[PDB]
Amino acid sequence: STKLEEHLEGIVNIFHQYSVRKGHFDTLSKGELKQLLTKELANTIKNIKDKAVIDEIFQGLDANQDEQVDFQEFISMVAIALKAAHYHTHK
Amino acid sequence: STKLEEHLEGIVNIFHQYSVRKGHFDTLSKGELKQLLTKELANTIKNIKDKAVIDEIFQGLDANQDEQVDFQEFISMVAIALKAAHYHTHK
Ligand code: NA
Ligand code: NA
Repeated sequence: STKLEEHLEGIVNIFHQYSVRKGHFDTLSKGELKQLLTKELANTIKNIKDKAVIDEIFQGLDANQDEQVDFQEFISMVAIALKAAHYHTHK
Repeated sequence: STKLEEHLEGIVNIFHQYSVRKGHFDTLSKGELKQLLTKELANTIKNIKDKAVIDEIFQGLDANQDEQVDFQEFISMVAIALKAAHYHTHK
């Protein structure tokens, strides 16, 4: 595989470690997504200087905590958080 | 960093290796994105059973080949191809 594909493989696997926990095996609730981001992007989130960004994301997840989201929506949200962090994923 | 963060770091770096080549440092043309995907997702693409999916993504990139796309959009496109491959990125 390419480097990109190896990285994606790893992300796919992590997403599914969360999505299999309840209900349909490859979606998770917005409530569950909030937990995932909180733990798995802990350093990225601390690196976001404007705290309204995750405030807003999490407020949206809270507003529809039982709505299901797929990999594509997960990675979209991750990309938002990444950009807000200036792409800083390190402690 | 978490394992998710390490993987995301890798992906950020690869995107920017492409975006720095021409024009604006953090975007690339849809034509350049087609090259990026063709090379860096080569195995994933071969893994897509429905060839109308990548033909269609590529149609859009050819149609609007001079439009600039950012990291968020790159991620979105990668997610579409990945889904179509049932998340298989290995040869
Ligand atoms: Na689930
Ligand atoms: Na560029």
